[PDB]
Amino acid sequence: TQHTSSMRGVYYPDEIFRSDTLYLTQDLFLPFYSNVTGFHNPVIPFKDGIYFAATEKSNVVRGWVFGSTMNNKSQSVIIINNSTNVVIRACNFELCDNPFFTMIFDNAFNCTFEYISDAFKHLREFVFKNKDGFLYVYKGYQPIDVVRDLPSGFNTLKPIFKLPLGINITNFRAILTAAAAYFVGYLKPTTFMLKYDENGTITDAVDCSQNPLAELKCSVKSFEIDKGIYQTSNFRVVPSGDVVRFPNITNLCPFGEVFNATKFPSVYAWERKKISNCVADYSVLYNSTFFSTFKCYGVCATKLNDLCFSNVYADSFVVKGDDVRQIAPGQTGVIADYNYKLPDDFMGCVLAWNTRNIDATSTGNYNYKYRYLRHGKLRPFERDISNVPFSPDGKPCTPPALNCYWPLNDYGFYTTTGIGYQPYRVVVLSFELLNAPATVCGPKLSTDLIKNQCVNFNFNGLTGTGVLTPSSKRFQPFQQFGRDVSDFTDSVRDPKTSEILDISPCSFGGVSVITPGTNASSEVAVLYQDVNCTWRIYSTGNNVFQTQAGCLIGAEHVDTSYECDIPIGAGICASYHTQKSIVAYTMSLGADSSIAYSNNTIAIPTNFSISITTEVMPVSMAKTSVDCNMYICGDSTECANLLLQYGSFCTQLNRALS
Amino acid sequence: ADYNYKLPDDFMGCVLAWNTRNIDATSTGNYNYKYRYLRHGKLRPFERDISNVPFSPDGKPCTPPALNCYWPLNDYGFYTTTGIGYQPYRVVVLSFEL
Amino acid sequence: TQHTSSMRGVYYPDEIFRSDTLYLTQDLFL
Amino acid sequence: LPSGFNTLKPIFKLPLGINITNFRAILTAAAAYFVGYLKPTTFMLKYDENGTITDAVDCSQNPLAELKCSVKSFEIDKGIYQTSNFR
Amino acid sequence: DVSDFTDSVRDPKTSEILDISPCSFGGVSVITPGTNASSEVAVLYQDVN
Amino acid sequence: KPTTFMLKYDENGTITDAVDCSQNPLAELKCSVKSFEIDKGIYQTSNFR
Amino acid sequence: LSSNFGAISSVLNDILSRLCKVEAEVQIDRLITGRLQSLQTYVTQQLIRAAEIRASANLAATKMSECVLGQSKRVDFCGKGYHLMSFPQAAPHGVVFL
Amino acid sequence: GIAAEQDRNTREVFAQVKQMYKTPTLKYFGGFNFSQILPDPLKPTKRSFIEDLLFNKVTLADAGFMKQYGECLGDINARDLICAQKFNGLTVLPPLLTDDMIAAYTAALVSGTATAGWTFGAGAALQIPFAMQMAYRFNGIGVTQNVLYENQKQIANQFNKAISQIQESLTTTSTALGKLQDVVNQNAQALNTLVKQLSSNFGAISSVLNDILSRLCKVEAEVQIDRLITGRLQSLQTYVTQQLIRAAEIRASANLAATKMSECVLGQSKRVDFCGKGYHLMSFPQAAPHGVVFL
Amino acid sequence: LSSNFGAISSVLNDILSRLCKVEAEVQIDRLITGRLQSLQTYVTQQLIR
Ligand SMILES: C=CC1=C(C)/C(=C/c2[nH]c(/C=C3N=C(/C=C4/NC(=O)C(C)=C4C=C)C(C)=C\3CCC(=O)O)c(CCC(=O)O)c2C)NC1=O
Ligand SMILES: *[C@@H]1O[C@H](CO)[C@@H](O[C@@H]2O[C@H](CO)[C@@H](O)[C@H](O)[C@H]2NC(C)=O)[C@H](O)[C@H]1NC(C)=O
Ligand SMILES: *[C@@H]1O[C@H](CO)[C@@H](O[C@@H]2O[C@H](CO)[C@@H](O)[C@H](O)[C@H]2NC(C)=O)[C@H](O)[C@H]1NC(C)=O
Ligand SMILES: CCCCC/C=C/C/C=C\CCCCCCCC(=O)O
Ligand SMILES: *[C@@H]1O[C@H](CO)[C@@H](O)[C@H](O)[C@H]1NC(C)=O
Ligand SMILES: *[C@@H]1O[C@H](CO)[C@@H](O)[C@H](O)[C@H]1NC(C)=O
Ligand SMILES: *[C@@H]1O[C@H](CO)[C@@H](O)[C@H](O)[C@H]1NC(C)=O
Ligand SMILES: *[C@@H]1O[C@H](CO)[C@@H](O)[C@H](O)[C@H]1NC(C)=O
Ligand SMILES: *[C@@H]1O[C@H](CO)[C@@H](O)[C@H](O)[C@H]1NC(C)=O
Ligand SMILES: *[C@@H]1O[C@H](CO)[C@@H](O)[C@H](O)[C@H]1NC(C)=O
Ligand SMILES: *[C@@H]1O[C@H](CO)[C@@H](O)[C@H](O)[C@H]1NC(C)=O
Ligand SMILES: *[C@@H]1O[C@H](CO)[C@@H](O)[C@H](O)[C@H]1NC(C)=O
Ligand SMILES: *[C@@H]1O[C@H](CO)[C@@H](O)[C@H](O)[C@H]1NC(C)=O
Ligand SMILES: *[C@@H]1O[C@H](CO)[C@@H](O)[C@H](O)[C@H]1NC(C)=O
Ligand SMILES: *[C@@H]1O[C@H](CO)[C@@H](O)[C@H](O)[C@H]1NC(C)=O
Ligand SMILES: *[C@@H]1O[C@H](CO)[C@@H](O)[C@H](O)[C@H]1NC(C)=O
Ligand SMILES: *[C@@H]1O[C@H](CO)[C@@H](O)[C@H](O)[C@H]1NC(C)=O
Repeated sequence: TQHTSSMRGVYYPDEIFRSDTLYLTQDLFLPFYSNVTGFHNPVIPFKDGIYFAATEKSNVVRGWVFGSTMNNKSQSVIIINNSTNVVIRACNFELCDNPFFTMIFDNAFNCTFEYISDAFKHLREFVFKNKDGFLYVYKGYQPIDVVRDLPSGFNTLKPIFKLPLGINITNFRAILTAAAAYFVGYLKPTTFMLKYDENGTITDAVDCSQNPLAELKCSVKSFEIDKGIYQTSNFRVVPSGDVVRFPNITNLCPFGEVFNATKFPSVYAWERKKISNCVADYSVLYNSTFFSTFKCYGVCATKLNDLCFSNVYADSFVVKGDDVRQIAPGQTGVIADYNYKLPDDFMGCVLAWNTRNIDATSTGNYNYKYRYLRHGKLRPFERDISNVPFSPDGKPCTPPALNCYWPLNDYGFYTTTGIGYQPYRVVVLSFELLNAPATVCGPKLSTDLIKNQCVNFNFNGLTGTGVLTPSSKRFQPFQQFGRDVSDFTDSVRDPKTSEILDISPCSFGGVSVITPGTNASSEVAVLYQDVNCTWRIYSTGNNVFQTQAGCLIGAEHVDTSYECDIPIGAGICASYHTQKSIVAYTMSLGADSSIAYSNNTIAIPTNFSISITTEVMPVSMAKTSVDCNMYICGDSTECANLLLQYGSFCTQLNRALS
Repeated sequence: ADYNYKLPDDFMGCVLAWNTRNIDATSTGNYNYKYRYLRHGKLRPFERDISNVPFSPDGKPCTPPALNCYWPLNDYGFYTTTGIGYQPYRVVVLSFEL
Repeated sequence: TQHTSSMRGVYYPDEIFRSDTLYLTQDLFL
Repeated sequence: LPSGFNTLKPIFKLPLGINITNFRAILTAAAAYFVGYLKPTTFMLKYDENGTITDAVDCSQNPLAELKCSVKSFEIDKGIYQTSNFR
Repeated sequence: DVSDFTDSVRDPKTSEILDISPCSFGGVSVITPGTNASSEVAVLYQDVN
Repeated sequence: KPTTFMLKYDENGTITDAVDCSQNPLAELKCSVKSFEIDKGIYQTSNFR
Repeated sequence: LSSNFGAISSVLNDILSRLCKVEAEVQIDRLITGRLQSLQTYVTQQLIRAAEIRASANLAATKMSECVLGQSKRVDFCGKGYHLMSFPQAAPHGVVFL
Repeated sequence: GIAAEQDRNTREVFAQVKQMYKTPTLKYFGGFNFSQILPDPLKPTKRSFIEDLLFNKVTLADAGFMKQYGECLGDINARDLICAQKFNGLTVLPPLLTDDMIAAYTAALVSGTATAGWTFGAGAALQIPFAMQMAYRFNGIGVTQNVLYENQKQIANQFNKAISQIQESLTTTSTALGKLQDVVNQNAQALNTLVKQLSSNFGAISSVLNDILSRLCKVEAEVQIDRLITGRLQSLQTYVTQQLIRAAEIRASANLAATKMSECVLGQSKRVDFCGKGYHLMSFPQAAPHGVVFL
Repeated sequence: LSSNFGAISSVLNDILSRLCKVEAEVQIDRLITGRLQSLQTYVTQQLIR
């Protein structure tokens, strides 16, 4: 009831035609030699996309149904082939218990998509992949003749459909008429390397995760490796689990106190309030309050959740309609110069909404003022609520003088005036991130702590991968995070337990692959340089032994010593010897001999020989040259004009080559 | 952007929109346009959710009169004599490839 | 009246824990 | 004033929108108080493993500390070195 | 290509196949006896008949 | 016409000599070396032609 | 030449054909910097390899004068044993001494 | 390529004997005492006395080659450098020839010099009394054989006293092995710099990749991650270029050591100041960490 | 030092004088990167020679 799949599920990733190339790509593929489930009807889940194969001879498997909920309260799509035609239909079907082949649906309503095709043992295979509101279908056909299972082979799949459906697809179900069999496998995000022949089709492909040999093939970017020893990627441990930690905060933030306040101050006398110990759940504002302006500097609005803030201040005031564009970094005007100033390196969010009913009355509302005369501009986050008469020279005066005015000017708000002369309430929120203990924090759900293996962690918005260990550092009360010499985040404080945790990565140690050449065989040995296997190895082996260099898996340890063929290290060498196999030994220094020393005897030659010996020495190499303009820019004129500004690189390069 | 219509981060296309008050708004009140304001998550790019079932914050199936059981769709109220922020706008989004 | 500071007025730059570290900064110092 | 070395810790920062250009002390009705001005300069610090900031050097008083800032260490071997500008 | 330079295109009217290649090829070398000497030069085109 | 030229300025800010880069192989050599006086030998040039 | 170096495409024609002027001059300079750095790395490797070739050629030149034009008394400088004489032969990019 | 060149360097310097010779039980060859340059059988180490003295002087940066995960996962309270190097992807590989094999090679060379003389290098091992070999070498430098034979005893005494002087001077003086130790230090220094350059933000918003990915969108994080990637790639390229330049100098020194072993240990040289100051008689090789010492 | 490396100027004062922090710390970074690369190339050539 379960089988394996090998070299199944390769399709064209693009519409680019290329030939005689080895292209490398990374996306959702079915892994090589992976588990598939066989059926000879349940509700099979989707989870990322599906590889679906059907061995049949009498055409009994026809079409599918995809949908989140199989009731009629959701939206579902059927891809069915009746006796004469292929019809795709996305609607609100009430799915019967047995979708028998016609009459699968009892009724259909409120519906969006319909496609109807032209009038219409062996194996048919499909790949269904859903992303960005598009359902991609790939199809391949193979004339096989075996019956218990899926035959091992390499077959490519071609694109036929991408359907524009906005559907939650979490479940699917096949449709049967009434022998044959159908098999289901799950796609995963992996890296593959393909090969393109002269005609332009794909003939071979290799995974980069099943084997160390596959990792080496992807690294060197070839399908043929000579005899030797090669350094591959270090030993990786995949994360299995998740920990999410957040402080003990229950109550929500005072949205009604800040936004729905009875009155707001003037812009020259703006008011600042501290926000602390609350959960920023702004989705409760989706019913009453709506904002004409909302812009965030420093962070993304989508990342306003999943994140946890340190020191939040709210500044509130009232401006008129066309002054709201002055509440920004790097602006000039009457508000930005003399009333309210934002720093250049500002992290926060500015949000403003129109209040004409509550602030503008008939016959005027002259209660809001702004300053338009001042000796110099304001510093960031400063206010000046003084009221003294202003004279341009810089001398005190009296307001009935000629060069003596009042520095404040009244806003005039009426009910019947254009939007540029209407009241607007503005709130500026300021905060910093990843700097201090956090008291106002985002809405999430916490998870219990795991202290042994590699997990994804989320500590107050700090996201990463590693292992969590108990530590013994001494944090001051104002310190939340610690960093290393390379500014890695080594230590953290738990917001619930208040213990100190130490974070280190979960990949460690170098790996080498020893091969006798892919032409000779397809067997390899693996050397783990810093483990003691007398573990932290991966999948398997038959012979495991500990050299002075490290742990060797896949080789036989002989006792006799020969000359060195493939140098492993620390006195250990290895070769391919006779059914041939890889053997490892200690290298031989030379032929053993001895000569006796005596103080009254001497050895004298009585014959000679003439010997000629060859010695090869390199003398020269190839002379090369480069056109700097043709290599960098080609034939583009605009590139050449932009390249003229990079003076004295190409001359300095041609001079060296000459 | 959360419960009704979502655009991808790597979006190639054009967004255009124009004001239609004389054809979409009446003095009595045009209540023919709705929007979802309650959902159990955020939409993915170019997805749709046309479903009117009662909503409860805990997550259990509900009966429409209850303590905390709500209808998820609100109605736009489009009167003629209202400010520019409450007037109807028609939006067309064009998606390309090159 | 007149006096001399002689290595006075050094304060913590940040709120980050640092151990076995050497660290160079520009700021308003005495 | 003693000539020793001591580090200072943060206690509080206040959100005040004020030009502070003058200040004055408040005294009850023998003891002394000393006032010095801050200037924007570069310092080089050295922390303790389990403890606090223990060492700190300027880069402008003498050419020797300029050398210490150019090499970025406290222990210097015998010889001649080229120094940067911090004066 | 291997260098991601477009070579082949299908003509959208006649549905034939066309190949684009650069219009610049070959190395050109100039041999001079000196600008202080005469102003005549010799030109060598590398690897062409 | 849109072409490539090389100029020269004196010690009084005055322009005195200039050369086009698309009339001669010698002029192409002058523009590639970026000088007015060229020593004896064989040089490899750009393609301003 | 097929790398992006942080730009939107490795094909310069696409960038120049679909983008505005100022935005194209930002995407182009990344490709220019990347290709200059690649070509600089190649030249540095060639300069390092030429030194090893020159040292080998110096040894081959001093071994021609002291072993082909004379008889050397330095141990194992020209073959194993007592050196009688030596002959040169040409080889592709090299020399072979008998 | 650099690592393969290092192994070839060691092999070309040391493996110059076609066959290995057993050290004699008698270290006293006609008044010349060879006890301090040949291995001691009862002593646990298979190096000489002088080789032990040379190995003690170079404070070798202990390269591990067995640093398990639990050893670096523990001992966090001491911020070790090799743990940080291995955590950031930097690895040091062990040499092909261990120290014992090099000591065996040098013991075979000295045993061949004490018994066969100058003939095993340029042919077969032809044994000869040591005094006749010294007479031949005096004849080589221009002095007749009777000068050796008349006053052999005080020549042997001077030889033994000079060996004693060398052994004494390698127990106190520190700077003597300055060219080897520097090499070790240089490598370590470069590799340590490759860790500290991970703290530079390269004109981005932060040096930590997690914070950049955690508080920004896709397109805004692409620019910062690209700046970090470019900076770290060029830092690694700078490291590799410096290593390639240093390896050429190491190779030139190893070539000189190989020709000195060939022309001064296996023979007698008439080149002026090629092997010592004065008229050359013979030389003895001793092993050292990443190097050789000629007497 | 006269290369702008695709910035608005090869002079630092002009960039600092007609722009603000967020925008002017982008051009200065490009100038800094180009000048460090040129100094690195010079030191590499000297080390080889
Ligand atoms: C189930 C959905 C379904 C899809 C997506 C479909 C697509 C499809 N089937 C095709 C061929 C074909 N379609 C059928 C009939 C069938 N009767 C069945 O129940 C099944 C599953 C098939 C096979 C898809 C046959 C017999 C062929 C010709 C295959 C051959 O003999 O080479 C083709 C033309 C080949 C091409 O364009 O390259 C398409 C596009 N047909 C379908 O029925
Ligand atoms: C697509 O529809 C499915 C079906 O409802 C959604 O799955 C639910 O997701 C919410 C939010 O996480 C959970 O509370 C529910 O328990 C899920 N349903 C079931 C039956 O478990 C899915 O989230 C939808 N996708 C998107 C992007 O909104
Ligand atoms: C803070 O107050 C000081 C003192 O009142 C202000 O300094 C004055 O600046 C104006 C500007 O030309 C001068 O004419 C005055 O002579 C200054 N006063 C003194 C006493 O010298 C300062 O401007 C205020 N802060 C800000 C940011 O404006
Ligand atoms: C028209 C004569 C001056 C022409 C040259 C101008 C030089 C200075 C540049 C811009 C100043 C123009 C007025 C800007 C007013 C800002 C008003 C505001 O934002 O609140
Ligand atoms: C397939 O299932 C078997 C049965 O448990 C399991 O041992 C095997 O690991 C599975 N295959 C993979 C690739 O996980
Ligand atoms: C289908 O929807 C209708 C309302 O449109 C409902 O009355 C009916 O019960 C639904 N079908 C099932 C099987 O519940
Ligand atoms: C198959 O479905 C199509 C679309 O409804 C219809 O036109 C056609 O007649 C059907 N064929 C059969 C045999 O039912
Ligand atoms: C769905 O159908 C119901 C009645 O069947 C109707 O009231 C509602 O407007 C429809 N919704 C859509 C989006 O078509
Ligand atoms: C594919 O390439 C081969 C080359 O061996 C050629 O013979 C064949 O005709 C090509 N296929 C087509 C459809 O042209
Ligand atoms: C949204 O506002 C309406 C208006 O009265 C109210 O009836 C409804 O309960 C509000 N929603 C929630 C979740 O409180
Ligand atoms: C926070 O919640 C945890 C839950 O176990 C509790 O142990 C702790 O005392 C609470 N308070 C603080 C200040 O951590
Ligand atoms: C590996 O473990 C064995 C277990 O007995 C131990 O004897 C050996 O010394 C260990 N290896 C090293 C290098 O210490
Ligand atoms: C030396 O050896 C050769 C064989 O190579 C032999 O023919 C010759 O007779 C030998 N000479 C003497 C003197 O034995
Ligand atoms: C650690 O701190 C304690 C004070 O809590 C102090 O007594 C001890 O000396 C410190 N240890 C070191 C190594 O500085
Ligand atoms: C226009 O394009 C069509 C392809 O649909 C082609 O058959 C035709 O020859 C072209 N030219 C004219 C003049 O129609
Ligand atoms: C041009 O020269 C090439 C090589 O020198 C030669 O193969 C070719 O035949 C020549 N062309 C003619 C037309 O002779
Ligand atoms: C040779 O020297 C060693 C150490 O100097 C000494 O122990 C030994 O007795 C000497 N051999 C003699 C004097 O025969």
